Amino acid sequence: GIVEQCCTSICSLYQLENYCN
Amino acid sequence: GIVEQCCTSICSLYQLENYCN
Amino acid sequence: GIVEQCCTSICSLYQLENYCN
Amino acid sequence: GIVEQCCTSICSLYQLENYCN
Amino acid sequence: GIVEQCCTSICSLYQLENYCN
Amino acid sequence: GIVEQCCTSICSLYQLENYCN
Amino acid sequence: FVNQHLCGSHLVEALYLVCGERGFFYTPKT
Amino acid sequence: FVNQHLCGSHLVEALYLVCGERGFFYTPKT
Amino acid sequence: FVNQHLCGSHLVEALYLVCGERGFFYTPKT
Amino acid sequence: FVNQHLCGSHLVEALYLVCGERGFFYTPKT
Amino acid sequence: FVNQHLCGSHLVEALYLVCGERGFFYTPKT
Amino acid sequence: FVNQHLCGSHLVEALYLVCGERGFFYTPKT
Ligand SMILES: [Cl-]
Ligand SMILES: [Cl-]
Ligand SMILES: [Zn+2]
Ligand SMILES: [Zn+2]
Repeated sequence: GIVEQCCTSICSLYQLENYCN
Repeated sequence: GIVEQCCTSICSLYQLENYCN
Repeated sequence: GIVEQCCTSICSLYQLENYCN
Repeated sequence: GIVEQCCTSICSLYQLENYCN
Repeated sequence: GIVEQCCTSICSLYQLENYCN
Repeated sequence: GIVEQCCTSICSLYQLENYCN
Repeated sequence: FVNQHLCGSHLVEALYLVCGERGFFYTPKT
Repeated sequence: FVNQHLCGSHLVEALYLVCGERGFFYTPKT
Repeated sequence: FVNQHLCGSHLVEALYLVCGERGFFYTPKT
Repeated sequence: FVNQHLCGSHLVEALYLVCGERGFFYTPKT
Repeated sequence: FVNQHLCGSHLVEALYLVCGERGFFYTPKT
Repeated sequence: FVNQHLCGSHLVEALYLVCGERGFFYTPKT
């Protein structure tokens, strides 16, 4: 999920957009 | 909605809790 | 104190109210 | 008080330091 | 400048990126 | 740099002023 | 608890603290 | 509501959220 | 733009930045 | 240092950074 | 991405997230 | 005032606090 993608690993601002509605 | 209500008037943590998953 | 209760351990929002005036 | 003064006009870090324990 | 523009109107992340080193 | 001085080590608010323009 | 006056990112901070491990959904108008 | 770790500026932010107008004290030394 | 670690309140802050008016969901359990 | 314009939670952040390990008391009107 | 309305410290947070390891310069008027 | 660890967004927040209108640079690579 988001925490594994973005906190545990690293993510781009683009990947963060995956979680917009 | 809740985003406008908290900004233009006030809102409670109890009203906030309804937007939890 | 607050740091041991809430940072080192975990605390609820209710426990956080212990430190209101 | 300090909470109103910093919000409605301005305040210094030196004025802030007086509210330290 | 960018600091006034983002506050008094709006600004994009793409406009923000220009202030990166 | 700033990260070594202030995050890795500790710095004062005065040392932080070293990085003002 | 006290009533809250929360705009912008301060609303999302408040939902974060209130919801914790449950997460939350952030749904503004338009 | 939940129980999570709240440290540093984030702990004082949560104190502000819950206490608001009542005010609060942050005394780590305590 | 870049790739960094974004955790906790800071992750939800970045979600707010990127999504804004579209809204978003934060579901750590997911 | 420069003078400060600080409302809401930004005042508590500023007191946190200024006071450090001493902590502080946050005391609004009414 | 969406357009942004950012005052004060929220602008610096946004530049931080956008610029990452590159850092940034913060340059207000006057 | 005190000496504490200031990292990430929190370091840039403190730079904003102390420098304000003077502006500042955040260059971790430096
Ligand atoms: Cl942190
Ligand atoms: Cl604000
Ligand atoms: Zn704000
Ligand atoms: Zn943090």
